[PDB]
Amino acid sequence: ATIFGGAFAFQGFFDVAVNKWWEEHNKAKLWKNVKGKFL
Amino acid sequence: MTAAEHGLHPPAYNWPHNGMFETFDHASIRRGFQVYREVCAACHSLDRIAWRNLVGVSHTTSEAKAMAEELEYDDEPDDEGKPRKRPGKLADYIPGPYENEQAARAANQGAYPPDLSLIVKARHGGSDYIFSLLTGYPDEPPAGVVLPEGSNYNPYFPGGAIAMGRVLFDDLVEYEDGTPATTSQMAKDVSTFLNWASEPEHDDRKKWGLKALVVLSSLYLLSIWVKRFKWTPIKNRKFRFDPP
Amino acid sequence: SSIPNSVKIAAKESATDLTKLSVIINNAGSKTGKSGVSHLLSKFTFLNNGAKSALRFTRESELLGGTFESKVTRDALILNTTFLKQDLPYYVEALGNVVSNTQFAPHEFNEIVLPTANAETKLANANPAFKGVEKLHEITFRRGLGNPLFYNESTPIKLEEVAQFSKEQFSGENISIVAEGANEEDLTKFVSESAFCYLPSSSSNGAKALPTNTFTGQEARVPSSGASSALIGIPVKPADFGKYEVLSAAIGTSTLPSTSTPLAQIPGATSHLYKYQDAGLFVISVSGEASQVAQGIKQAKSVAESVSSSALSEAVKAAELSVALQSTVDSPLNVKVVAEEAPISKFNYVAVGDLDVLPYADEL
Amino acid sequence: TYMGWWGSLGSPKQKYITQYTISPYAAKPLKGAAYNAVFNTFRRTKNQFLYVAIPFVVVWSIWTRARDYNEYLYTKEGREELERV
Amino acid sequence: MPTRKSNTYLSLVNSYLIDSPQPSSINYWWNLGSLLGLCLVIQIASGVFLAMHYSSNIELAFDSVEHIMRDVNAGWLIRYIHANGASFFFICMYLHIGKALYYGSYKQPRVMLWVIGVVIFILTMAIAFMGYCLVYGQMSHWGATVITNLLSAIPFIGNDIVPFIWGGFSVSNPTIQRFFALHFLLPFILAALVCMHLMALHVHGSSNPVGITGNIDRLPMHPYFIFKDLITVFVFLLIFSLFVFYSPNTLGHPDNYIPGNPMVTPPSIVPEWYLLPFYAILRSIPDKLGGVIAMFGAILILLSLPYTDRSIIRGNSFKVLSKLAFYLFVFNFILLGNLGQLHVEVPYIQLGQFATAYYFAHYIIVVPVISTLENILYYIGTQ
Amino acid sequence: ADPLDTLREECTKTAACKPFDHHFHECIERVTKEQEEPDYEHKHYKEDCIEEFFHLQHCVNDCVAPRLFNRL
Amino acid sequence: NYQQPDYSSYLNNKSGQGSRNFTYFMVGSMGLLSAAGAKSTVEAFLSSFA
Amino acid sequence: AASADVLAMAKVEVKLGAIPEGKNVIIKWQGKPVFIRHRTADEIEEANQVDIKTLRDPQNDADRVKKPEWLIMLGICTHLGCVPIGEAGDFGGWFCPCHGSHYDISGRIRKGPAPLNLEIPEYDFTDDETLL
Amino acid sequence: KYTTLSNGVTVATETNPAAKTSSVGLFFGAGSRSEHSHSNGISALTTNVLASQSAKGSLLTAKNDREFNGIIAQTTNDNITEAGKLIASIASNAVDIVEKTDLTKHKQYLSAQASAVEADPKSKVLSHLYSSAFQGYSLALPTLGTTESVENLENQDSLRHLAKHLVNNNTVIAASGNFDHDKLADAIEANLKIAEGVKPEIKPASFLGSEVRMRDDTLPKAYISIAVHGEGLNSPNYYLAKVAAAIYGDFYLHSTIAKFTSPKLASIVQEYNIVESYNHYSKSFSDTGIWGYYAEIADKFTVDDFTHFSLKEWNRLSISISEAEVARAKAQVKTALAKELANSFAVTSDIAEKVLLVGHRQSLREAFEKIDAIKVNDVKEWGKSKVWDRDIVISGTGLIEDLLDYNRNRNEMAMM
Amino acid sequence: VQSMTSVVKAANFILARPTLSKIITPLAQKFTAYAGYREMGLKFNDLLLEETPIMQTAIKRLPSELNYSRNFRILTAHQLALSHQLLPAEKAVKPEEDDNYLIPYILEAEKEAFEKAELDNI
Ligand code: HEC
Ligand code: HEM
Ligand code: HEM
Ligand code: FES
Repeated sequence: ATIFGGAFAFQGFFDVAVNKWWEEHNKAKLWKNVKGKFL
Repeated sequence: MTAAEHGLHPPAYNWPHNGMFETFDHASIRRGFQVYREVCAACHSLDRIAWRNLVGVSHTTSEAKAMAEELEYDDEPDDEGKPRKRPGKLADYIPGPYENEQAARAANQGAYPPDLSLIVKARHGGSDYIFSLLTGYPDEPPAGVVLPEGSNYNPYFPGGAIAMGRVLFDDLVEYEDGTPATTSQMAKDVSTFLNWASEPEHDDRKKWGLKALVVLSSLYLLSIWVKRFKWTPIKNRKFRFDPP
Repeated sequence: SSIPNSVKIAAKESATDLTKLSVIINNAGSKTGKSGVSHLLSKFTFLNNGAKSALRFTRESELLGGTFESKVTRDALILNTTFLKQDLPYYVEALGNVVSNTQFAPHEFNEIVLPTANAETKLANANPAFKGVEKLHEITFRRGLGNPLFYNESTPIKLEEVAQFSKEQFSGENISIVAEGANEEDLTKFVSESAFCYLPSSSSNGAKALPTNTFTGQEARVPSSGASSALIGIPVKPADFGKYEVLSAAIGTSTLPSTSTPLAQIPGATSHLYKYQDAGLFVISVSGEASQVAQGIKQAKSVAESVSSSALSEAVKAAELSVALQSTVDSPLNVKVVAEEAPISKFNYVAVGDLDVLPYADEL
Repeated sequence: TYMGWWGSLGSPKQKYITQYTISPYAAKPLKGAAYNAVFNTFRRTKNQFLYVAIPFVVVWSIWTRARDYNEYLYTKEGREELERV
Repeated sequence: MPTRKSNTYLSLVNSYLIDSPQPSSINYWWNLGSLLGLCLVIQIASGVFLAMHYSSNIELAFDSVEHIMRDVNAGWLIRYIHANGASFFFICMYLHIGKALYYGSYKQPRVMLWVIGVVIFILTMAIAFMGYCLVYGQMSHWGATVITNLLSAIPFIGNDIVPFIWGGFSVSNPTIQRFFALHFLLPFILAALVCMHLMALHVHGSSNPVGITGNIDRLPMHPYFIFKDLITVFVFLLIFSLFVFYSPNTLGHPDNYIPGNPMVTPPSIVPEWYLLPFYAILRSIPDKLGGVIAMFGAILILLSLPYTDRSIIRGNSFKVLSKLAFYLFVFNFILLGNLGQLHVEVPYIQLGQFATAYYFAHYIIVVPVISTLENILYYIGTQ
Repeated sequence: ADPLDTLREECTKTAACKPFDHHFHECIERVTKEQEEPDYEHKHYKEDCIEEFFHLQHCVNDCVAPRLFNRL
Repeated sequence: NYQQPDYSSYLNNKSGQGSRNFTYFMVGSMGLLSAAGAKSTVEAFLSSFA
Repeated sequence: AASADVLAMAKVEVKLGAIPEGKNVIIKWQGKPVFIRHRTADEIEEANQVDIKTLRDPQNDADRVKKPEWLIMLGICTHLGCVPIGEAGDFGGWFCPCHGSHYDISGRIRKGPAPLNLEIPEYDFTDDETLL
Repeated sequence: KYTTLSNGVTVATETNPAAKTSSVGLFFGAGSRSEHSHSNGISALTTNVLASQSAKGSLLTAKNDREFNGIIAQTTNDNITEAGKLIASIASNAVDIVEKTDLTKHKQYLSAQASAVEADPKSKVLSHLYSSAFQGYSLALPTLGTTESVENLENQDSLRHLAKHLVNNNTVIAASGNFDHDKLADAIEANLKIAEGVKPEIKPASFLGSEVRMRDDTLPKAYISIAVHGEGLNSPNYYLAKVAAAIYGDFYLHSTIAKFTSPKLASIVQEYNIVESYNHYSKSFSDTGIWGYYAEIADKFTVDDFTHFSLKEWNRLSISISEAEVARAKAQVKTALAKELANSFAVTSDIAEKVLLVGHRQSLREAFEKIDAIKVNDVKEWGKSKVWDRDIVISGTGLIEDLLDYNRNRNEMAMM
Repeated sequence: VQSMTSVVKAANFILARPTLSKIITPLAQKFTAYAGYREMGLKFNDLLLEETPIMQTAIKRLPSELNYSRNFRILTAHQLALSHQLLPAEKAVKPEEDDNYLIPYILEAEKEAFEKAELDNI
């Protein structure tokens, strides 16, 4: 049905919004952003 | 119990990872792992952490692999039946300094330094406690208390007597990123690393939690609206009773 | 017009461009057979023909937009149809196959006829006025016209009786096709080429019409729940149909629902001259609360008599209007309304409801 | 039983009662949600407060007394009374 | 008839969800039942996904749990659910009992229903306790040990039943394995008991906050109280997420993360929070047999409640004194729960004895006395 | 110098922490006096300043906690 | 028949077919958010099978 | 019921030569401690002098110890299990650390929460070493 | 045929030589819709007072419709002209007749009628449905007023009503039968003398989806009615609305054809005998309408089943109606229109209603041509616009415990 | 549950004695006013536990007018609880309208039941 497909729209929207806000709020703490200092 | 028995309650330090939306300071995780290997590995096992767990958290895969080769592990004995050993690999768990609890107790005046892979989730104060424990040693034990031989006084330890004795001292470790190595800095780093080791899902857990709260809060508001809307006919009913 | 069967055909133009075709089986009404046969027969009319079943004929008719019903009257059994002018060749043919070769299957007698007939009887008798009128006909015309108009379980009827009453009736001399808004020549052609051509001229072993034998001075009482009703019935010769139509309209008639008439001044009162081929019954009825009806029927009796001949003459035009209204396609009426005085002293009386309250004939 | 299905719920013969209502899609949803959730909620809390407060006050007073006594017992001044118990 | 009535399966689903003639005046408290059912699913659902990774051997139970937390993909989520969801299951069950105690949902037409309720309660506690023993932490192991030692107080069979429970001479591998098996199982027995609960509910329907008969005004359930069920469910899930994702170990005890060691007893032994009240009662009575009997009575006296409640009016919503008594009872129950976690000390032993005394006095004195007094007061006031 | 020691030094000098430090120091003096007598080993109750130390450390922690990690 | 209660204040200000369209929007949004949450949960659980 | 493999292994023999002439050692029989010990000469004598009547518990050292110097005590310090601490309490024999209760050198519930003197197992000694 | 006399009044007549009887009536609009709560029923009372006058042999009757009122003097053809004069007189002396009238007796008559419409279950159900649907506006009021308001009417109220509404611009003389139109027009012109005045502004009305439940458990059945905002006499969908209604048509369980009626709903409700009877209707007022059904359910446990099935069959209106159903509905609507226009009394009432409320009357042949232009797609477009997912108004009288509250029935309007 | 026979027995035990009457009756009215059921339109007898054969018989033997008034009051109470609102003071049930209308019928039902029980144990 269209429920299955539509669920992807909302899931992806929230997932990308959070996975773009989180690595902005925490960019100073995550690994991928700190690894440069210790390399 | 007496205040001494329960142990002084550790305060609440504003850790970088307390709030609902902050991750671990992975810089602090790496520094804490450095302090661990440098100091704590003399006594503490920390078995449940495998080198693979460090890739993408505090060490690049190459560094974890290299740290793996630096150690020796027991392999399946050769086809001739003789024991054989291999350099460590990522899948291998970090090795403790003692072969068994008997050895650990023998080498520490009978005290058994607990495995640290769950020490943060296995203590009342959590991370704070560890910090308060590592920097809670007073230069002069409170007057009147007599400690059993080999024990050192730490108010945050239940009973007031802990076999550890202060370990973190100023400039004991040269951090890889040039961070100063004050005893408080080392204590914070070790506490953060041990908290990660006891809660490797912390960052993923809180991110999933944020997504779940967003979804469920929007959905709960929608449900509130839908219920009030579909109940408007009932809450707006008006009756009359007109008998003769 | 007529065909070799002697089936009369009457056709005349209509105002509302509907061919209100109707067939009037002259003496297949409730008077002819044993009590209630005509009702069941009327319920069998349109169900299963030798040409189209019920579920086919009804569906086709509804597609064509037409309506059809079968109503039982004490004189004749009427099969009414109503359809657009384009639709005559269909319905007429169907009507033929209704009079001839109607199936009368037992499963219809048990599933569609007896249940429906019982429901109609119960619904009609729930009205105290109609129960009173049936009793009035019973006690005024003891047989024939007094037969109950609807099937009642008190007189069991088996399918064979209804089938044998369809046969031995429905004959050519016994049916009169009447239409409104259909060319008489086209209708004659359709009837001649329909199944009506195959009906026998007369019934060989039935339809022995009996004399009317009007009885007066009688009375009856029929206890009933709910609303009560008191009725007064004057049997009248056909030649008197004019006198009483003027009388009824003078005091108030069901066909003319209007205030300001003497009978309309009392609650629930009405009058009506039921007209039949060989006799008629003038009924003055009152209905409602038993206490109200008790005085209402006496007031209505006093009103029917003591009606000024001047007002009776004034009511002639209203009576002519009422006759014109009644003369539908199915029930052709030819009554000359004269102002001649109409007596009431020969009345039958019937009471229904709270018999402890309703008066007896001796109180009028 | 004391509750039948919809046709016969066991309600006594009900009569003369007329129930009017308007459709949704034709009524203001959340008509007074904001004002009611404050004023009416405060009214309900005011009515029901004492029933929860008097038992709560009693139980929490007992608990506070017990807790303070226990804290006092385990101190350098409560040692003697702790021994006597 | 509509497909939702002609088909027997859909007919049942309709009778219970779509056309159940619920009363129109039920608060949000009546939603708790649905939540409980929801929780029963969650406990089962996450539960079935933990046994797929949990190894019941005593030498593997704790390591297996840590493998779930650390190694399985969403294993941390499944464990935190299965645990905090049990805590929330008991929160909702205590709220469902509190609602049934405040409103007279236990009175005449539903006494049978109430009985199943109590049984469910009892059964649930077992399940929860048993499941907790599966973690085989310090507190897990020593809770099992204390429980079995207390059950060793039965007059004659006590010395023999305990080895049958332990499957040995102390909490060991057989004990943990049988606890795992019975813990996987008993939730389905509880599902059957919940079905019986719903049948006993459907026979006479649900009560009202006003207590009076709802038959005069009953509403369907599909457009009404299903969308109220959604509010309650989403609030439940929102708080459940605030716990599972943020501070998931708040309700648990830290000592449970130390692998079980019979040779060292931890400083204090406490059940998981929701069993603390009864545990307190158990300690209030000195005799071990007395303690276990008193505890199981503290659970079973709910059965006596519908007969000790001599109230002519159903429910407390319109009763002054009975509301005070009910709230005092609730706060004493919370006080018992609090004393459960506190050490047996000078003031707390006497306070717990008094709290247990009043807890039982509620059912056997206060409810009958207060109900009779209020019946008389109602009649005298109206006259 | 590490921030933690300087924070403790600053806090213990605060007015709120002053009475606790006072009580703790005269407790130390009193316990030393008790240790001076030759019969100390025989005393059943040998006093100690654990409680005063705990009060002082709690009142100092309540001050250092919110500020410390701003220093690291 | 009789005088109905005055609903003037309760009546919505919005169009006849518009408010139901908005109701459709939010009911479908709730359904699809629930579907997304169920997808996330089911995927997380089944990932344990791997 | 106990399954042969669990049912056997109940004996759990532990060698007694290693313990100091006066010391407390812990043996894990039946998934519980069996705090054993060999009595010191002064301690054995001190107990003989101590009056059973003085203790609230109705027990005596002579009944508690089968073989004189070598005696067996179960690990739980208190009637409700308390992990046993060493050399603490009213007599300086053991501390019921779970509640901080006092356990005597006798092992009786000398002071605090425990109801009775520590339960004694089958302290059967065969020559040099013994089995609970 | 039309002729606007002096005074501006219009005489509209539909003469047919085949007419059995003739009729002529004066209608002056302003039925209950022109009243208000305090003075409701005054139009019916005034019309009854006028119609109670001496008939001079004719049959003088009152109309008392929702939006228009009038007095009709039925009479045989040759007498028509006399009747003409009669009504003209009755209306040129309307104020005098009202003044000289003792309204007591007429008020008990009107109260008896008002009780009648509140006892006949169908009349009560439909009156309540109209009241709730148009609640807040004058159109909600009963045609005949309520027993509480009738008793409170006085002569001055009727005089004010006549003065406001009995004016040339608001009155029409309708006639039918077999007579020369010019003769009747001339006879009325010489005798009609009514006050001048502007056509009163017709009060507004707007449909409001609502539910009213007069549950009387003492009745033997459940008399319910459900309808949506229909099509007024002005709307070009008028006949389209009638066709949509006839698609579902009538049904009486005990009728012989009950097992053979075409409509699908009839076949659906006979499987368990869900309903005893029902009839679909499209009531049309001047500018707004009510399109729906009335139903009587004997088994009190199957009201919900009937409502569910009927609303599902309505849902079919916008999706799956076949050319067979559309053709049947067209034919049945044409036949019903022709039946409604047979009696001269009905023709006169229809002429008055149309001329007063829409200004122009479409002949029956024009109506047939307009209906025959309907295709199935037009019916489905109308179903989408007016039936699919539109608010419904509900009414019920007895044993309606099983009639689930609004939301269930309303949601049934859009489920596939 | 307590029988209306016993409730009335106790109430008349109290009312007969002037001291207890004076002490209680003011408290009885105060308790019934604080009960808050009158603010929802309910009379006291509407609150009675209907779900018992005795009480079911009592309602089943009520007059028509009392039965319909009880139905309307119960429906009004349900609606008020549903909408979380109370009747204004002027519309609430006054103390004098709380007339104990259903008590006599319940007492008759209990009299019948008690006689049946006594005679079954004759
Ligand atoms: C050398 C030996 C070390 C070193 C280098 C560290 N620890 Fe610690 N540890 C040690 C002993 C002898 C003990 C016995 C504890 C006791 O007497 O009860 C411990 C214990 C701990 C604990 C337990 C705290 C508690 O149970 O309350 C923790 C936590 C701990 N150790 C952690 C720890 C950390 C973070 C270290 C950093 C370098 C560390 N230890 C060093 C002996 C030793
Ligand atoms: C109402 C029913 C149930 C309740 C209240 C419940 C509750 C609990 C609780 C509180 C725990 C403690 C876990 C911890 O503290 O870490 C637990 C453990 C456990 N439960 Fe459930 N449970 C229920 C049903 C089930 C079911 C049906 C299963 C099916 C497998 C199950 C499987 C488990 C497992 C495997 C554990 C081990 C815990 C772990 O390994 O982390 N439970 N249960
Ligand atoms: C998994 C656990 C349970 C489930 C799923 C369940 C199910 C339900 C449901 C669906 C309802 C209707 C909604 C409501 O009234 O809140 C209900 C009501 C009720 N619950 Fe439960 N129940 C459970 C446990 C219990 C327990 C343990 C008790 C008491 C010890 C109990 C007592 C009741 C009672 C008496 C009612 C009837 C309430 C009334 O009619 O007023 N339930 N239950
Ligand atoms: S410590 Fe021995 S009883 Fe708890």
